[PDB]
Amino acid sequence: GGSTRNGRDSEAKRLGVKRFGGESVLAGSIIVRQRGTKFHAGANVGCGRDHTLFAKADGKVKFEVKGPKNRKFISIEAE
Amino acid sequence: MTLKELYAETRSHMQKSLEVLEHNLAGLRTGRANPALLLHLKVEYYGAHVPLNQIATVTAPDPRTLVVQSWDQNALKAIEKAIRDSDLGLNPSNKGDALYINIPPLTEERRKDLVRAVRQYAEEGRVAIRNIRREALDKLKKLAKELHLSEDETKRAEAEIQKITDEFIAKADQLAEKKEQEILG
RNA sequence: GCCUGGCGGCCGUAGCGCGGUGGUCCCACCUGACCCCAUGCCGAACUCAGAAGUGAAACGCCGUAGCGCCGAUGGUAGUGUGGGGUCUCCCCAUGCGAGAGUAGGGAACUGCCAGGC
RNA sequence: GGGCGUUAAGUUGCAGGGUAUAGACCCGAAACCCGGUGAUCUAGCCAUGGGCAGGUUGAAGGUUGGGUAACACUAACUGGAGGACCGAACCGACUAAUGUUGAAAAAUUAGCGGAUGACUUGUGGCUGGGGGUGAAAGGCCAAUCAAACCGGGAGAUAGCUGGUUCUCCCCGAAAGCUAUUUAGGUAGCGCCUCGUGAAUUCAUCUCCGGGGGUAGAGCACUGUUUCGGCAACAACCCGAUGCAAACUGCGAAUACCGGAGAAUGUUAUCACGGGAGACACACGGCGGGUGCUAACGUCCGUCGUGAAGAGGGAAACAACCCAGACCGCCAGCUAAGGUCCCAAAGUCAUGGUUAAGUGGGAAACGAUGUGGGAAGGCCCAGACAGCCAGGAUGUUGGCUUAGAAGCAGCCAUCAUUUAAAGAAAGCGUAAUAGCUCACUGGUCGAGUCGGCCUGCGCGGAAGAU
RNA sequence: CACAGGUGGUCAGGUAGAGAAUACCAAGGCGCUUGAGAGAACUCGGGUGAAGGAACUAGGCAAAAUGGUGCCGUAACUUC
RNA sequence: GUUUAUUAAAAACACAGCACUGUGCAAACACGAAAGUGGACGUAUACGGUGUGACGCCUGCCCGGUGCCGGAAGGUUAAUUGAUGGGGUUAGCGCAAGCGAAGCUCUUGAUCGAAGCCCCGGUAAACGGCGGCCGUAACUAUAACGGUCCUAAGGUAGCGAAAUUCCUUGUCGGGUAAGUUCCGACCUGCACGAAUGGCGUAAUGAUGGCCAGGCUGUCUCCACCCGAGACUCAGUGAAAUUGAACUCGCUGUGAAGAUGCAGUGUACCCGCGGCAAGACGGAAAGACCCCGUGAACCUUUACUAUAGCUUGACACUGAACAU
RNA sequence: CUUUAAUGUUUGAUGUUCUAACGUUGACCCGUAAUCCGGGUUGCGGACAGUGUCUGGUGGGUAGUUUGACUGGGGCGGUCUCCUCCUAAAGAGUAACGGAGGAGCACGAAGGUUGGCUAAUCCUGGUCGGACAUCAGGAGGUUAGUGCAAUGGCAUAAGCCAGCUUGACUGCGAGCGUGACGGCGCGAGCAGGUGCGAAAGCAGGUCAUAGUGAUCCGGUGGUUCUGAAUGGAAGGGCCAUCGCUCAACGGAUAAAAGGUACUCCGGGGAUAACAGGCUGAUACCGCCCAAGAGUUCAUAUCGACGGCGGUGUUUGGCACCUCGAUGUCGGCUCAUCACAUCCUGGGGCUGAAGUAGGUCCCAAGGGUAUGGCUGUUCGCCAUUUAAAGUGGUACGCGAGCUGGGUUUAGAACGUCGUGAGACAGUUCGGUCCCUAUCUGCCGUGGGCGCUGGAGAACUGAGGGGGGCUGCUCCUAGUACGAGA
Ligand SMILES: CN[C@@H]1[C@@H](O)[C@@H](O[C@@H]2[C@@H](O)[C@H](O[C@H]3O[C@H](CN)CC[C@H]3N)[C@@H](N)C[C@H]2N)OC[C@]1(C)O
Ligand SMILES: [Mg+2]
Ligand SMILES: [Mg+2]
Ligand SMILES: [Mg+2]
Ligand SMILES: [Mg+2]
Ligand SMILES: [Mg+2]
Ligand SMILES: [Mg+2]
Ligand SMILES: [Mg+2]
Ligand SMILES: [Mg+2]
Ligand SMILES: [Mg+2]
Ligand SMILES: [Mg+2]
Ligand SMILES: [Mg+2]
Ligand SMILES: [Mg+2]
Ligand SMILES: [Mg+2]
Ligand SMILES: [Mg+2]
Ligand SMILES: [Mg+2]
Ligand SMILES: [Mg+2]
Ligand SMILES: [Mg+2]
Ligand SMILES: [Mg+2]
Ligand SMILES: [Mg+2]
Ligand SMILES: [Mg+2]
Ligand SMILES: [Mg+2]
Ligand SMILES: [Mg+2]
Ligand SMILES: [Mg+2]
Ligand SMILES: [Mg+2]
Ligand SMILES: [Mg+2]
Ligand SMILES: [Mg+2]
Ligand SMILES: [Mg+2]
Ligand SMILES: [Mg+2]
Ligand SMILES: [Mg+2]
Ligand SMILES: [Mg+2]
Ligand SMILES: [Mg+2]
Ligand SMILES: [Mg+2]
Ligand SMILES: [Mg+2]
Ligand SMILES: [Mg+2]
Ligand SMILES: [Mg+2]
Ligand SMILES: [Mg+2]
Ligand SMILES: [Mg+2]
Ligand SMILES: [Mg+2]
Ligand SMILES: [Mg+2]
Ligand SMILES: [Mg+2]
Ligand SMILES: [Mg+2]
Ligand SMILES: [Mg+2]
Ligand SMILES: [Mg+2]
Ligand SMILES: [Mg+2]
Ligand SMILES: [Mg+2]
Repeated sequence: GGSTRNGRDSEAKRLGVKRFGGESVLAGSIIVRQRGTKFHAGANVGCGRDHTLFAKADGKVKFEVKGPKNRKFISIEAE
Repeated sequence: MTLKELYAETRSHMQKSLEVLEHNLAGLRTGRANPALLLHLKVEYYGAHVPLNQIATVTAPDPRTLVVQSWDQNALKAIEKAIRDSDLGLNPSNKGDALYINIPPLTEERRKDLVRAVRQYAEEGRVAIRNIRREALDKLKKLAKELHLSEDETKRAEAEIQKITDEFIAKADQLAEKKEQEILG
């Protein structure tokens, strides 16, 4: 009694693990409530309201680490 | 104020009432084979009336003789001067560190007054205990109605209540029965 | 090749502490301040015009292991597939194999330009 | 720019799959509505006739006498009332038995109630169905009543139940998700079938590229927890030890996502469209919530099986082990499991254990059972057991206690004499006494004592044909 | 149903009796449309029981008992 | 007396008596769409309705809620009347913009408007209600007594462990050898209480409970006996049920209680009379339980309607006069 | 004419009088040797009453209906939508009536942008300042803070301050994420115009993830879209937007509470009750350690704190078998098994003098009470007894008996409900069916077989029946005992 309830779906993860077809703008990661869990960088960026790693122009997902104090950092180079 | 708390409450109140029972019982002269008889006997000493026990020792060597041992001699004297002053009509004997109080076979009249006292007290007790339930129950009705307890929860509570009551009644029953045997022995 | 400044690389064996050391080259601090511009007070910081002064501080170096940090070999836990014994647990075959800890490492290493010797 | 479109071959018959409206596969309600038929049963009432053997009680009124001023009042006799009394007929129905496929769809038998009355009965009439009638039970209204019966609306409706008829061939599920006055129904999605299209598409293995915070571990963080260190008892902090689903400065296996490649796989794959059924799952393995790490329990994840799978195995056993049945064969080999007989195959070989019918049910704990492996201690300055001797003094230690003298209890537990001798190990006394014990000397003449690592047994172990 | 049920009115003999109760008979009408044996447990309907007497049982259920006329006599209570 | 024809005869209904209330006659009411009819050829000592239920002693407190009775001054309010303002259109005025009468129209609702409701007073033999908390006396325990919270009022007389009492076999007394029943009490009345009457009460009762005497096969504890079946014979001649029967015990197994599976034990074949332990025996698609966007009656301040009752407007429907 | 009165007149309110409608269930006449009906006369009442259309109130008298679901049977209690975490086995996702919490909003700034700033806490030192007000230094390092849950994030700070503002803009949208769907979310960039800044740029609301309602039906503003002969207009469309704790939150109606024991129908053992089963926490029984009491003395007898089992036997849990019916408790009747033995039989220990006991072990042959009270079983009591055992057997036993309890229909009380009705409260009353085919028992025959057929008499493999016990005397008033 008076103990239940729960949220819902809300994925928030990687939808483009490593290099991908990465169209004009997929996601490669929608882990909202973040900035450092997946820092914006390289050709890719955006990171809209819901901290969703936008990912600009086409290419390939990178997944970095560059930058003082760890810091994930993602970007999308080309082939 | 919870079901459990109330539970502890009923048990408590009944414990107090039961204790009053023992108070009345021991305050009586069975076949007078009981040492508790003179326990509450507060005697004058140092300006105050100290309850005999905190001044002497009352033991029943045999069913026909009660003894009051007092570490203090002066207290022993004043103790005897207190074992009487009542319907007890006990005559303390001065010999050593204690008092020898022969329990004369009890008259049939005093036997009357005594057994009856045991019954009147017994029922009195029951009454209290029963009423205690009555109250506890009401409190339960207001509880289940207030906290919204499933018919099963509330009834269950009732069961617990009755249980407590029944036990105590049993306690008052025994005390009354044993005390009686003493008076009839 | 020495030293320094700016910009980055890489982000702890690159950090912290402790001691030595460098200077009117470069940095500092510093002089002054109506003025540009500045203080919810203050030329403290920002900002400007610049002596004298000095490396104190800050900083840049050198040594130093007390505190971080890195870290095996081996052994342990766990585990994918197969199999076996059992009350919840574990064993064997076989790949994978931490963590913690031990040995030890360790007082960064770099590229571009500029300025002095 | 983005959406919808752009030589998209249509269309009309015939056969068929589907759907809609209809009874729509078939059989079935309880009911609802309309129009009639019924008071020859029963319930009231109306009109008119009939009936109650016998026996009893004795009211009111009356007459005479008493009495009264007169009335009250009184006593005899007379009289003959009454939902009055007893009790046949008659009416009823309180009890029991028997009957219960009866003699009988309510009776028979032995008892029972009323019996001049709110009585009982024959005859005919009047009340009609949501209506009647009812000394009120929801009772009676034709063996029917919380709305009679007959015919019709009418094949009411039935997300429910049952059942659904010839043969062979190919494929072959689901018991899930999400919605639902939804929960045993439904609808889109999922899974099946069939057709039409499409690319190394899809799968497994190899390598390459990724993020990860589970197992595990750890204790900086959030809590929890000990033990020590600086706190007129403890926070903080220092170090040493643990704990966590909602702890993480560490971190697997692993799955998953993507790239490339070999082989293999009667396109396995993707899309569109016709046809479905299904949306109770069950067991077992592993990861788990709950529940008692209870249940042939319940709820998720995931795999296998059954469901929808026979055969062999486990005695017998949908799920578990093996293994997927096109058919015929009096052939051969194997899986699982087996090889003394029932009963197909070794009374097989080698070394060892076990002795309880363990095998072929069960724990904590208990015991010179017993097989193996390493290791220690004491000992011919005689070990180990038994046997002979000893075990004293201060002191009855102090306290306590009625007493406590080795032996209720508390404290102390030394010293002296020695070959040895506890302020004493148990029994015992009221307390002493007394007995045995430690330990010591001699005897005895070669090993003895317990632990450790492991294997097999024993007890503990009581149930109903 | 060739069914132990239901069905109104009329008549009213003799003995005993209060009697249309009941018992035996008159007139009158009948033996009930399967019979014969046997003489079990047990069911059914009954008769009788030593001693005891409600011990039965939910309960005296059911049985047993009581029974008539005249006279004697009859309590609490009472609306007499 | 009456009643569940066919499990309930009662403590139920009914009744004489009581009380309330409606009813002025063309009565109230009831049947009927209506005409009309019963009430009643009655007329308030009469008739209807409701509740109580001889008789005796009685019948307290509450009108806050609901209903009913009386008042309606004021507040609100139906149909109705339609003042008033807004709009469509268009003659004309105007390159035009826009303006716009009249008429026809769509809309607006002033104003008028009864009962009802609010409101005001009453009504309990109307429906219906009638309390909590704390303190105190010279044994103690107890509390007439005081105080405190709140009611529409706080249950009076009487009665109480009762057809009401859960705890419960309350405690006490009587009966008994022993009494969860019974009788008499106490009062702590879970949760009596005064006409949905309280307490009594002679007589009555196929009424509930308790006790006794008598009586007995009711029983201890059955035994005998007379008759009807049962049994044998002769004639006629059913029934339910029924997948197929070659229709054993046990122990296990198993859709979880086996004649049929496994293991085992046992057992020549078939009748007749008896018994009922099993065939989850026979009989009725469980009446309990739950489900169905099932059913039927029933209640009511569930909803939406409606007969009836009652309001006012206009109509049938007219003439005057006062204010 | 305006503000007021008078007379004319009109008309509205109340109120009186009148007759001529309308009524008359007064009287009389005729129809007519009528009680209806009609016409007439007279009296009464009289525009009232009454009826029609409309209309406000009242209206369980009646009528059609509603009155949810999940639910470890139903009910009760709770829940129903959205957000956060764990359950979630390191991608997404995943259940319970699992464990914990929040939301139904707040903001014209708490939005934007530019520029600047950085905490918490402690120590030390300071008027009042003290535990903690403000000030100075040091340590410290984000442990603060973030509008509100939880999570994650945040120093380039979202955290904090100020200046200027309206990007909380309009039209669109490469491409993705997520859903059955309806939808929902992210979005660089393009066009138009804005704001901040020198500028590079940033701004399509807030750190983000909750702060929610489809459709229909209408309301309002805009628009040459439409406009039924045509011109208009009404209305419809289109765009903007408003209205529902429709919260049972995919929202059946605008509108809905209940009772049934008077009940009924279709279904379910998909689902409770009984008894079987699985289980065995609980229950009963046994064992482990032994602090304690037992004078002393742990284990004669007993045992704390805690440990482990066994049984199927209680209280339960599950819902596997029966809901096209498996009759419930108690009694009666007749049993049958178990042994955790009550009696009797044999023993060990004793805190066993004896006689009597206490406790453990063995043992299932046989035996193991009548009444009172209640329906009871149980239980309490009276009196017996060698003893009055415990339990399995569908809590053995209804196709064997009863029918007292207990669940139909009657009725009543207390009680609750406006009420119908209701109660695991009470009270008085309340139809108990079956001829046995199969098994199995119990008895009794008919066959055939046992190797020629008989009449007999035995043997005895097996099987069953029966197995109780008191008291008195003698031993011996002895052993024993101080005596008793
Ligand atoms: C509990 N028993 C009580 C007893 O204690 C006594 O109680 C009264 C109580 O009834 C009074 O109460 C009275 O006054 C109240 C306003 N003050 C309103 C109620 C009214 N009865 C009290 N004022 C005084 C008590 N001693 O008298 C009545 C009684 C019933 O016997
Ligand atoms: Mg008769
Ligand atoms: Mg009679
Ligand atoms: Mg007739
Ligand atoms: Mg039709
Ligand atoms: Mg049909
Ligand atoms: Mg772990
Ligand atoms: Mg995973
Ligand atoms: Mg479903
Ligand atoms: Mg399902
Ligand atoms: Mg499942
Ligand atoms: Mg299961
Ligand atoms: Mg063989
Ligand atoms: Mg064995
Ligand atoms: Mg005949
Ligand atoms: Mg015949
Ligand atoms: Mg006799
Ligand atoms: Mg009788
Ligand atoms: Mg009847
Ligand atoms: Mg009857
Ligand atoms: Mg009455
Ligand atoms: Mg009465
Ligand atoms: Mg009254
Ligand atoms: Mg009484
Ligand atoms: Mg008796
Ligand atoms: Mg015959
Ligand atoms: Mg024959
Ligand atoms: Mg069996
Ligand atoms: Mg029979
Ligand atoms: Mg049957
Ligand atoms: Mg059924
Ligand atoms: Mg209705
Ligand atoms: Mg309908
Ligand atoms: Mg439901
Ligand atoms: Mg996950
Ligand atoms: Mg926010
Ligand atoms: Mg919903
Ligand atoms: Mg049914
Ligand atoms: Mg089931
Ligand atoms: Mg059960
Ligand atoms: Mg069963
Ligand atoms: Mg034994
Ligand atoms: Mg008896
Ligand atoms: Mg008994
Ligand atoms: Mg029967
Ligand atoms: Mg009964």
